[PDB]
Amino acid sequence: ALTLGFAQVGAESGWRTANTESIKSAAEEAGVNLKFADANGEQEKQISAIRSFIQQGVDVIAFSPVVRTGWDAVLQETKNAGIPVILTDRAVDTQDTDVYKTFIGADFIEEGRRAGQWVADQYASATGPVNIVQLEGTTGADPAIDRKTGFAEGISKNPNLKIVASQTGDFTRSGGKQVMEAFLKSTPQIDVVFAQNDDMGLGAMEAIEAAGKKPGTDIKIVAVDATHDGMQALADGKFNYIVECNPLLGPELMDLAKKVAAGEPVPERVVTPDEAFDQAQAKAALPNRQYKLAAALEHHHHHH
Amino acid sequence: ALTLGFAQVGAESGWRTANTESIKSAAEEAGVNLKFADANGEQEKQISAIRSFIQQGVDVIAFSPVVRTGWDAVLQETKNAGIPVILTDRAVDTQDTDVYKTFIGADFIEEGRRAGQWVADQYASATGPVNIVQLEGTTGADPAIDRKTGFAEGISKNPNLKIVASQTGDFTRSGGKQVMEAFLKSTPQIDVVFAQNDDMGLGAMEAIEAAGKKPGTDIKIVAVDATHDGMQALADGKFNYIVECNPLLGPELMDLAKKVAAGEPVPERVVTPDEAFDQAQAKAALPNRQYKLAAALEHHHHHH
Amino acid sequence: ALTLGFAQVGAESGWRTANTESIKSAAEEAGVNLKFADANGEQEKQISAIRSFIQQGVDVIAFSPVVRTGWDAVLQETKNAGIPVILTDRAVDTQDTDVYKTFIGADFIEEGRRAGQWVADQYASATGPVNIVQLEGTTGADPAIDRKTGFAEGISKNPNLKIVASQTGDFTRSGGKQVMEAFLKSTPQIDVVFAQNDDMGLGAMEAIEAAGKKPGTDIKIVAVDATHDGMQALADGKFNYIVECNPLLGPELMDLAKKVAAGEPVPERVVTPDEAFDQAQAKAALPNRQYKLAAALEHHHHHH
Amino acid sequence: ALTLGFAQVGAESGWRTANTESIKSAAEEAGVNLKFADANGEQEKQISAIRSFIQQGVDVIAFSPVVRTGWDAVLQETKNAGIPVILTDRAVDTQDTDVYKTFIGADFIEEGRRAGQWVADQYASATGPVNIVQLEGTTGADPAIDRKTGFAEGISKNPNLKIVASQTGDFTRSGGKQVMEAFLKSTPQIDVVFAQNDDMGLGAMEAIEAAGKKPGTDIKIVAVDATHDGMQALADGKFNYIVECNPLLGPELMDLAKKVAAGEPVPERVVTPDEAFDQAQAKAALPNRQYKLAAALEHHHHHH
Ligand SMILES: C[C@@H](O)[C@@H]1O[C@@H](O)[C@H](O)[C@H]1O
Ligand SMILES: C[C@@H](O)[C@@H]1O[C@@H](O)[C@H](O)[C@H]1O
Ligand SMILES: C[C@@H](O)[C@@H]1O[C@@H](O)[C@H](O)[C@H]1O
Ligand SMILES: C[C@@H](O)[C@@H]1O[C@@H](O)[C@H](O)[C@H]1O
Ligand SMILES: [Zn+2]
Ligand SMILES: [Zn+2]
Ligand SMILES: [Zn+2]
Ligand SMILES: [Zn+2]
Ligand SMILES: [Zn+2]
Ligand SMILES: [Zn+2]
Ligand SMILES: [Zn+2]
Ligand SMILES: [Zn+2]
Ligand SMILES: [Zn+2]
Ligand SMILES: [Zn+2]
Ligand SMILES: [Zn+2]
Ligand SMILES: [Zn+2]
Ligand SMILES: [Zn+2]
Ligand SMILES: [Zn+2]
Ligand SMILES: [Zn+2]
Ligand SMILES: [Zn+2]
Ligand SMILES: [Zn+2]
Ligand SMILES: [Zn+2]
Ligand SMILES: [Zn+2]
Ligand SMILES: [Zn+2]
Ligand SMILES: [Zn+2]
Ligand SMILES: [Zn+2]
Ligand SMILES: [Zn+2]
Ligand SMILES: [Zn+2]
Ligand SMILES: [Zn+2]
Ligand SMILES: [Zn+2]
Repeated sequence: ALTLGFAQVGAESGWRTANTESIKSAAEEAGVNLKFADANGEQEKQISAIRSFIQQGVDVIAFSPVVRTGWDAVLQETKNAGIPVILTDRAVDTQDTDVYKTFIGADFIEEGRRAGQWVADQYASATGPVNIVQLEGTTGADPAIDRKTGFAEGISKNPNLKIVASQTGDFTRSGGKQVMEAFLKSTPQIDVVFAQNDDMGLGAMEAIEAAGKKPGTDIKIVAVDATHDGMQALADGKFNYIVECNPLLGPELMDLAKKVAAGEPVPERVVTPDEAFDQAQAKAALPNRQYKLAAALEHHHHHH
Repeated sequence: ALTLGFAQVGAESGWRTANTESIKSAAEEAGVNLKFADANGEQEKQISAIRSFIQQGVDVIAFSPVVRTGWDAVLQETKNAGIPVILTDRAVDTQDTDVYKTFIGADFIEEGRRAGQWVADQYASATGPVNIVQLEGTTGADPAIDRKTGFAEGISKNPNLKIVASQTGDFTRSGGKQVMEAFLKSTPQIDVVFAQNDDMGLGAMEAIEAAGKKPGTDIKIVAVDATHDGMQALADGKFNYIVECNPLLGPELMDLAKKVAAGEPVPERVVTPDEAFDQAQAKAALPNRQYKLAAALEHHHHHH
Repeated sequence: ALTLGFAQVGAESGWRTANTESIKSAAEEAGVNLKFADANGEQEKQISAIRSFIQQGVDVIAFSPVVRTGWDAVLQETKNAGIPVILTDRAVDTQDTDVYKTFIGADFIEEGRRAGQWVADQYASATGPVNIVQLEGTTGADPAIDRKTGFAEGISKNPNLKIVASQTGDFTRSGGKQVMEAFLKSTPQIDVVFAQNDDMGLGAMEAIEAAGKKPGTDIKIVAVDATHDGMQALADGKFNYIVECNPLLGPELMDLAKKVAAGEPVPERVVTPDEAFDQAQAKAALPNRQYKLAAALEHHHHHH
Repeated sequence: ALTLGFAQVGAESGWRTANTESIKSAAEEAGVNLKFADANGEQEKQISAIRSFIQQGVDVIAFSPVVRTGWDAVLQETKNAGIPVILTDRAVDTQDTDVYKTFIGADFIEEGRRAGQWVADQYASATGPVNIVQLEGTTGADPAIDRKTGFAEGISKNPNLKIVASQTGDFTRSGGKQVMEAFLKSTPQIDVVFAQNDDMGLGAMEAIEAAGKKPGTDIKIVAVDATHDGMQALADGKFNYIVECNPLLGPELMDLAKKVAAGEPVPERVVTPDEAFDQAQAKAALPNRQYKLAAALEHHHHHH
C-alpha cells in the first residue's frame, strides 16, 4: 500500500492542530502509511524532513511551506528522485516547475478582502476617522502576505478607514497578546482590530480585557480561520466577524496523493471554500461543526 | 419595502422548479415584494415580462436568460429606466456595457468537465472504443453550450472515448426519453450516456429500461444537476455519476437585490459551488438535502 | 527599445499565416523587439514558449490561445513576474482576475450568425428539408465554439434548415477535405456546407469536385475568414458566401503593447470589424485587399 | 417597385448634406421611389412629413429624430397604419415599442469618449490646470446628449482637465462662431475647444482667427464628424483631432428598407464604425474619401 510523507509547519495555531488531525486521521482511513513531520515553525527542519522522505523512498511527498522563499533546492531534489509533490495550504515562490503536481489551499487574498469589506461596510457612515490595528502573520508566509494585501484592498474604498499600526505576531495567541499590548501602548485611538488569524485575535482580546475594557463593543475584532475557540468567542460577542479558513484538507489530500502516485491526472489548483460569520451565525454554526466543515470541503473548486 | 421582478424561464426540469421555489420563499422571508413571471420556455414572453416590470417601476429586476442571445433592446431599456438588473444562473451574450450589476450562477463548463473526467477515469483501461451518447440542453442556453464544451474537454485525452451521437432534448424528461430511443435505434453500441441535466437522464433511463437493458450497469449514465430524482436514481444504482448544480439562489439573490437597490457595491460574478456523487455518496447526501444545499450556497465565491 | 513576446498557435490556415505576417512586420515597423514562437498547434509548446518569455524578461507578452482551457498556472506566473499580457484573436477561459490587460479579436459568434442567416435568407422558400453539413474548427478553440453557436442561431428560425452532419476538421484544408469525403459517404443529400474557416471549405471544395459534383452550384459553400484563396474561390463561383475575419492585428497590437508597457490605460476589449461577400462583391474586394483590410482594422471598436 | 418616405432633419450641417446625398443617391440606385422631407431643423414639420407619408400609402417610412422627445403619437400612428419604421442617425426616447423595426447610427457616447480620451492623453503631464470649452449640439438631440456624456467621461480621469464653459450652438458654423466669441468674451484662459460637430469647430476657428491668434497652436480644437472641410482644416493644422462620424447610411438604409417591407427579419441595432485622425492621418485620409467611407460603412456591426 501507499506511503506518504507530510512535512507540516508546526503547532502555532488551532487551525494547524486541526489540519494536523485532518491529515493524520485522513491517512488512517484512506489506508495510507503516513510519515509525519513537525518542523516547529522553522524552515530548515522542514527541508530536512523532505530530504529524509526522499531518503526513505516515499511514494508521494506533500508539505505546507512555512514561507514562500527558499525551496528551489529541495524541490529540484525530489524533482530528480522521482517524487511527486503536492502543495497544501501555503504557496511557494519558485521559478522552475513541474516541481510539484498541485496546490490545495484557501484563497487568502479574498479572506483578507472580505474581512476588509466587512470593516468598510460597518464604518460606511463614520463621520470622522476610524482606526484599524493589524496583527500580521508570520512574516514571509503565503497567508500573511496575501491576507495583508486582500484586507488592504477591502478597506481601500472607504477613506475614513486606515490601519494605524500593523506588525507580525507569528500566528500565535501569545504573539497577538504581545503585539496587542504594544499597540495598546503606542496607539491612543483604536476602533477595530484585524487579526490575520483568530489565535492572535484571542491573545489581543485578552490584552484588551486586561487593560480593562471590552472586546466586541469598544474595540471590535475581525479575524480569519473560524477555529473552535474563535467561533465560541465570536458567539459570546467578543469578536464581531470571522471569515472561515477550512483546515480539513486530510481527505482530498489523500485522494490527490493516490491519484498522483497512480499517474492519474489531477487539476493544477484546488481552492477550499469559505464563508463568514457574525455573532448570530457563529452561534448557529457551532453545532456539528466538524461535519459541516467536511461538507464545505467536499464543495471545493478547481482552477484549470 | 423593496419590490423585485423576476422573469423565470419556465418549469422544464426539477432543477428549475426547485430554483423557482427557492426564489419565491427567499423573497417571502427576506421581506421582498416579488413579482414573478413564468415564460413557459419562450424568450419573447420573458422579454415582455421584463418590459412590464419596467412599466410597473420595480426597484430591481432579475431574470435567467433562456438563451444567451437577443436581449440588447430590453437590457438597454432597463438601463434607461434606471432599474438595476441582476442575472441569475444563465448568461447573456451582450454587446453593451454595465447593462447588469452582477451575475450569480454555477460554473457550467466545469460541471461538464468533471463529468467528462469521470468517464475518462472509468474507461482508463478500456480495451477498445467506448461509445458515448450526449443528451444536449435547450440549443442556445448558457448551460447546454458550456456543459457540451467542458464534457468534450474532459474526455478529450482518452482516445478510446468518443461521442458518436449527440442531440438536444430541451432539458426535459420527455426530451431525453425521445432522443434516447432514437439513439438506441441509430447507434448499435452505447456505453455511456452523458445527460446535460439529469431530467433528460431520467427520460433516457426509462428508454433503456423499455428497450430491455439495465440502466446504470448495461448503459452507464452521468448527468448534471443532482435533483431530487436524479439523486434517487443514482442511489438506486440506475445512474452512475451526478455533478451538483445548486438551485437555491433565492437567499443570496435577495442579499444582492437589496444591496444593488441601496446602491451598495457588489462583486461582478458570484459562483455557486458544486460537488459530485457516486452511488454510495448519493445515499449519504440525501438526508438533509435542503439544509446541506443551503450550506453549500453560503460557501459561494466571488469574482471581483 | 521595447521587447514583446508573441506565442502564436501555428500555421494551420491562410488566416493564421496572414496574421503571423501582420504581427512580424507590425513589430518590425513600430520599432518593437519581437520574440516569436510557433507552437505547431500544441498547447504545451505555447505554454513553454510563454514560460521562456518570462525567463527572458520580455516587457510585454501576448499570445493567441489554441483553446480556451488550461492557462491558469502560466497566467498567474506572468502576473507574478509583472509582465503585462495582451490576448489576441482567441479567448481564454480563466477563473482568475486581471491576468491580462486587454483582448483584441473578432466577434466569432456574430460571424457564425451572419453565415447562418445567409443560409436562412437563401432557403426562405425551400419546398422541403434543406441539408446542412458543418465543418468544425479545432475542438476547444474560441472561434470554433462561438462560430458553431452563432451559426446554430442563424438558421434557428427556418425549420427546413437542419444540420445533419457536423464534425471537426482542425481548421485545415486536409481536414475539411477528409471530413467532406466522409460526409459525401454518410449523408446522401447535402445542400449546404458551412465551413468554420474557409481553408476547410477549400478542402471540401476539392472533395466535392472529386466526387463529381460542382461546388458553388450543386453543393453551396458558406465559410468564415475571407482569406486570399477563400475570396478567389468565392469570385470563381465555387463558394457562395464568405464572412470576413480580419487577420491584420499587427499594428494595433503594437499600439496596445506600447501603452500597457508604458502603463497607459487601454480598453478591456478591442473588437475587429467584419463584412460579408457574395461572388460579385468578392471580385470587387480583391484589388487592394491588404490596404482595405488595414483600413477596416483602423475602424475597430472598444468595449470599456 | 418600393416607395420609401424619409423625414430628414434639415441642412444645418455638412454631415447632414452628405447624409442627404447618401439617402437620395442610395434610393436612386436601389431602384427606390423616394419621397424626401427636410423639416428645416424643426420637429413639427418632420411629424407633418410623417403624417403625409402615412397619408400617401408609403410602403416604408424612415426618419432621423431632431431630438429625442415627442414622437409617441406619430409612431403609434404609423404603428396602426401598418407602416414599418426604420430609425436613422438619431435615437428617439419612447416607451412603447414594436413602433419601429431597427435603428442605424453611430455610437455618439464613444465618439465623445475618444475625443475626451485624446484630450486627456495630451494633457497627461500638464503641471497645472488645462481649460476646456465645449460647443454643444442642438439641445435635445440624441448626439448632443450622448457626446456630452461621452466626452465628459473621456476627460474624467485627468483632474487637470475641466470644461470651463459649454453651451449649445445648433450644430452650425454660425452657432460655433457665435458661442465661440461669447466664450472668447467671458473665459480668459482657454486651452482646448471640443466641438460636438466640426461645423461649430470651423465657426469657432474663425472666431479665434478674428481675435488674432492661432487655431491649432494656441487654442486646440477637437471635433466630431470628419466632414470634408473639417478634414481639410485638420490637415492644415487648425484642428488637432477629429473623430469620424459616417454619414453614408444611404445604401444600408435601402437594404434595410427592402428587408423590412418584404418581411425579412432585420437586426435590432446597426452601429456605423468610426476612427479618428490627427493632422498627418487626415492628410492621408482625404484622397478618395467617399470610397473609403463607403467601405467603412460596409464594415458596420449589429447588436442582437
Ligand atoms: C491558513 C494557514 O496558513 C494559517 O496557518 C495557521 O498558523 C493560521 O492559524 C492559519 O490561518
Ligand atoms: C443550469 C440551469 O440553467 C439548467 O436549467 C434547467 O433547465 C436544467 O435542469 C439546469 O441544469
Ligand atoms: C479566428 C482564428 O482563431 C481562426 O484561426 C485559424 O485557424 C482560422 O483560419 C481562423 O478563423
Ligand atoms: C451625427 C449627426 O446626428 C449630427 O447631426 C449633424 O447636424 C451633425 O453635423 C452631426 O454630428
Ligand atoms: Zn475545540
Ligand atoms: Zn463552513
Ligand atoms: Zn475540474
Ligand atoms: Zn476536486
Ligand atoms: Zn413554498
Ligand atoms: Zn446594444
Ligand atoms: Zn461591440
Ligand atoms: Zn456595439
Ligand atoms: Zn458561460
Ligand atoms: Zn422531490
Ligand atoms: Zn452539495
Ligand atoms: Zn469578495
Ligand atoms: Zn457573497
Ligand atoms: Zn514580411
Ligand atoms: Zn487560478
Ligand atoms: Zn472562480
Ligand atoms: Zn477560484
Ligand atoms: Zn468568445
Ligand atoms: Zn495569397
Ligand atoms: Zn473588409
Ligand atoms: Zn474607446
Ligand atoms: Zn482602439
Ligand atoms: Zn467637399
Ligand atoms: Zn473612415
Ligand atoms: Zn448580425
Ligand atoms: Zn448589417
